[PDB]
Amino acid sequence: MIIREATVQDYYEVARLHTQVHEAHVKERGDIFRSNEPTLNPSRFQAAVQGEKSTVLVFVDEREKIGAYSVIHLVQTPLLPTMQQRKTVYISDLCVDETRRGGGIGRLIFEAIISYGKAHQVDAIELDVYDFNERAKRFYHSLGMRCQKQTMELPL
Amino acid sequence: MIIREATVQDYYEVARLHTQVHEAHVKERGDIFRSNEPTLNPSRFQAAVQGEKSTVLVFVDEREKIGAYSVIHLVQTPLLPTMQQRKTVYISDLCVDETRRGGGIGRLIFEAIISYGKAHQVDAIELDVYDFNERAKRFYHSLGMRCQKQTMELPL
Repeated sequence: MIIREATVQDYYEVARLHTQVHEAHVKERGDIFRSNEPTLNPSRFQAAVQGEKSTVLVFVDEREKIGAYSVIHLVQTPLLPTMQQRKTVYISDLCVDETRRGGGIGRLIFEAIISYGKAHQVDAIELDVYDFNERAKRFYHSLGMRCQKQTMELPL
Repeated sequence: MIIREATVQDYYEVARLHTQVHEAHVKERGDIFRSNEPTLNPSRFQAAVQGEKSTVLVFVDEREKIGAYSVIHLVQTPLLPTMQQRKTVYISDLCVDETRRGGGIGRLIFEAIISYGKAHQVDAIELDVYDFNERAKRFYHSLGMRCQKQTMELPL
């Protein structure tokens, strides 16, 4: 129905969506991620909502239920001797309810992030995604995103 | 041929190697990287050499030139509600002289990094590499490294 900015009163619905994605990461990379109740710290959520450079978006359906959310950050680095000045929207979180994928919700949310980025005349949108996460990768790829760089690892 | 810790007196030889890698990145991703003379800040080099958690290694051979260097960091994150405790060696820089490729130098340097990681009983060695850099990616893969996660981008 609509995409709006979240408020602090959206914590419980957002936190539930956060747990779906977090537990999937715990399952695949338990060497890095740990289970907890809650998985979303409400103080961290409050800071994201009220932060100067961060924005929390939610997709709300016709029944006033939150179906997806995203957290984004306006990032600016100045001109340096060896690095260009750069302005980006960084997506730290984007979760679509597990039972509501394939309904176009994720694309709608991403289009809102694009609109925001253009309004702020940013150079690019960026995010980070784990290699095991084929669902996320195919999603971002289908929307035109491409790999900039990667973290490589060798367990000892 | 030896691998030893660098000192501040190794600045110029190391800076030259840093420049080779940096200008390759300027050429391929000039949207992010910028040319400068020098590309390696000597105050930053000194801090890396003398840093509590950083180590700079150099490969010296043939009498008596530096053919490669690397900068590594001991990284420790504590147990958190949603993240496991983790200890790693992060490689922030690794440059083998362009003119000295195909001589087993990169592997020798990496083996010394592995030894360090083992002495410090770390969980993994990690690094970041740009997607355009097929040579570095293939080389790191040939050492057994694998993609953990990636940064994706969409220019606007």
